[PDB]
Amino acid sequence: QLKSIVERIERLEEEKKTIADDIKEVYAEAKGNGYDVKVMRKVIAMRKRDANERAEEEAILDLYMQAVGE
Amino acid sequence: QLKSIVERIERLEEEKKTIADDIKEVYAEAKGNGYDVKVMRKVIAMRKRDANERAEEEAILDLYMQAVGE
Repeated sequence: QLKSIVERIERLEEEKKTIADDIKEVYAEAKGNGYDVKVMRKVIAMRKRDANERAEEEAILDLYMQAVGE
Repeated sequence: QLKSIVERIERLEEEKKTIADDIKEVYAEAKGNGYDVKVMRKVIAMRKRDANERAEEEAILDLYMQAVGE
């Protein structure tokens, strides 16, 4: 068990690095095809805000649903 | 393309969070089965050092191989 718990942790730690590299690669590939990376980052930030607001709206709709039933 | 590049980035960003949570879960599960987390972390750190030293040794063996051929 210890060996397995430890290996799971190490594999997850490795995947996290891998994923962080890939993000950098995707930016780089994008810059190479002509996209402005600074604009992309702003766009990603704004989507994150919109997604947050939609999640609040969804939570409210959901409550309304639960408050009424079938 | 932009839509796809952006979605790839967002999905990777999400997976990274997911993976960071899982690591925390694995620790927590371990603490719950009786393991000492502080000891585990030291062990993980020492394996990382050993793995680094093995990687250097492997790089040297590899060079020796390339320096001789078949």
